[PDB]
Amino acid sequence: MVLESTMVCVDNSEYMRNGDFLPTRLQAQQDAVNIVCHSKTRSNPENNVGLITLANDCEVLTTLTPDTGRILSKLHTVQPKGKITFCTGIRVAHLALKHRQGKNHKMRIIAFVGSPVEDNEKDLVKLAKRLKKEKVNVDIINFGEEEVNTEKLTAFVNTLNGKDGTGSHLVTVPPGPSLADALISSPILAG
Amino acid sequence: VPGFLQQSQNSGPGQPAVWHRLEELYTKKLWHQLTLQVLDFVQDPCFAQGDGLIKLYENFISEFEHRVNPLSLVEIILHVVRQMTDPNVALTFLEKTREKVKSSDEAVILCKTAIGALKLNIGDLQVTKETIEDVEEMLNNLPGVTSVHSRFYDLSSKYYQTIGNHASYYKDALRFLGCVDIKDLPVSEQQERAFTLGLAGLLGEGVFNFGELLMHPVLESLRNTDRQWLIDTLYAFNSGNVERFQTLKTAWGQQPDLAANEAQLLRKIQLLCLMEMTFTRPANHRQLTFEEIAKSAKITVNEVELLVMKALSVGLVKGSIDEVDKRVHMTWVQPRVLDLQQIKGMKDRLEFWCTDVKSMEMLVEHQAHDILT
Amino acid sequence: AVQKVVVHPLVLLSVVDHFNRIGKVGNQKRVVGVLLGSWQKKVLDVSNSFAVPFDEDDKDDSVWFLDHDYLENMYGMFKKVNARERIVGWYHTGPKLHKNDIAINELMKRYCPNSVLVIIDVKPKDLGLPTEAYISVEEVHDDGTPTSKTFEHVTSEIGAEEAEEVGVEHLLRDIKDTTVGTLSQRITNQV
Repeated sequence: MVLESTMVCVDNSEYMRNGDFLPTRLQAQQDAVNIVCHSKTRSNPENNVGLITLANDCEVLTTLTPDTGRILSKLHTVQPKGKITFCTGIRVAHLALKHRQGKNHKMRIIAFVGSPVEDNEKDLVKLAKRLKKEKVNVDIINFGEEEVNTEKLTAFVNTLNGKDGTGSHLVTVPPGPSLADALISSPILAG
Repeated sequence: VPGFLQQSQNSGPGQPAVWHRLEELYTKKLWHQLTLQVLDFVQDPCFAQGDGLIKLYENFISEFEHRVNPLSLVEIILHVVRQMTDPNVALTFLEKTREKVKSSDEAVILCKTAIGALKLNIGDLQVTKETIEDVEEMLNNLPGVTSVHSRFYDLSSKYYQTIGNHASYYKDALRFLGCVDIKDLPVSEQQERAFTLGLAGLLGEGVFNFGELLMHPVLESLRNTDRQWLIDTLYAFNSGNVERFQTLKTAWGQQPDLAANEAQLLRKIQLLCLMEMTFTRPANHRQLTFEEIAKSAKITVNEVELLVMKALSVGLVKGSIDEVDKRVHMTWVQPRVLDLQQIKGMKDRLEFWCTDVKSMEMLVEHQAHDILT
Repeated sequence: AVQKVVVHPLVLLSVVDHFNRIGKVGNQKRVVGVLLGSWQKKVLDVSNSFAVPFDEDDKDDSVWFLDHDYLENMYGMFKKVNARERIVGWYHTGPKLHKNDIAINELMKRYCPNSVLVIIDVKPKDLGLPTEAYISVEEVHDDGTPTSKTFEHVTSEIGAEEAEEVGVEHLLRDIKDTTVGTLSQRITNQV
């Protein structure tokens, strides 16, 4: 297995509540946290995958811990109403991942975004070259829907890393008739 | 049911600029921008026929959508009420949609404030107190919505118009003035509300420091195009007596609800003249003669005693008034609201205090200097 | 409606040795910790506390770190040494406040009837009083906004409980009880 502290965010903002694929998108984000947390449950029993939110604050609810079931109880009523922010999750994950173990793991991030998120072009290019300077490879995911011709997360993919990069890629999601395991199955390959 | 909007699709000219998109929204099956399409059918001037038919599909939303907050469902029944023009079926329908559409958010407050908003057809004072009171029973936790606090103002202001507390319109108008601070509608309607705000806070009296928040911008920007002496009579109760034409122009121009307690208004010119006369002169002779009182307070010698015993009932000044010399004695008072020129020129008391108690501290210590020991 | 507490500077010497930790661990300049204790009356006494490994971003200052490896199992320890001395609040240095103080208070407010952010003094040169308390307040305004929570000045002192002077008044070796009216009064006049 490849050494990283893959950080998962919950897309608990205002645009993960409709009934377009399944009658819920909580199933999409919730079973995606399920598959990634069971992958880091089976993968190595020394990781640290808890939670981070983007809605209005970065509330670290439980410990960034090896176990997962308390966090999988917290995914129930994840409360998707709030302000989505792509900038604060990666930054508080960077300091939380500087609050790590005897460090067996590097820094990886998946950021569930279901909105045309609020982050300047200067903000994304500074975040992305700070992760160049701070040695982080991020697997960038879109759930829900994002506005066509995406600007923020795709350019974070663009300027994210180098000198062993190969993490930064983005799947765009349309709001069509499909299913939720086919909205995690399109980003389960390449985050 | 797709055929329902296949037949109810065309709703005007240029209205299919959102209905040719609506015939693909539900194929995309989405409900965020379809909640916003309810809000946009509110935004575009619909004369209540697409919602008044799609209400059975709103029941269908409650059936098999079962995720979206019933914000738009309360919106859509209070926008079908233009087709309806009858609230008595809408009330049971709305509490039906309260108990059958689930969410984690604060829904009882939006439901009971919508019932308060469409309660105006009931003949109030019978159900208002109960469920309008239930709203603030469920307001303590988190008023994060705060348009529910605006509708709470509106039911509380029709509840003010349920007669009984005639300067609760001032505190309730603070609830209006801070329901949403940006006034989010044009100037004219709410500057007539500022007109009648001045009136409905003026004439009734539960408040006693009535000339207080006149400095607040969202009301004075409304007043700048009002009649040009309502501002000035509010200043005649802000400054407090010395605008004789204005503390009389309340008896000249503004006639409705005036003559019942303009005697109490001219009681408050005297209550406010007390704090005037003992504040604006900082100096002594705080055993003031009754003479300025009986001259400028439009009161008589036999009524200065009532003028200050009613102020003992008020409780902002509690003088030990002389009655062998008939002198109206000044004790402690409730001073002002704002003297920004004296907030700047209080240095002659503050820096006075600072450097002079400092210097006399240095002098006491300087005379007891070398017993430092 | 809280006036004063009783303060043992013993765990303020724990503030001192965590002020020794932060001078040699890293980028954390200020001493932020967690204040145990027990509401007894409007007067109160404190017997123990602890000091969180805390970081705080200079960018978007609402970035706290209060580990539950460091809270829950250390709370088990502090519960095992005594059931009485449980949580009562927390503490950070400076005199003023940083921004995240309100959320750090509301984190451990779920454990306590009134969690207190006693702002503490490590390098005392002040003109007024030492460390001072703040209680949970709902004062909101006369305007009627959503409910204010910025914890207002609901004061405190440094009270003295009992004996401890086996240590303390042997550790004096300098000071004297002034038979009041023997330039003690002009020490007070000066101050």
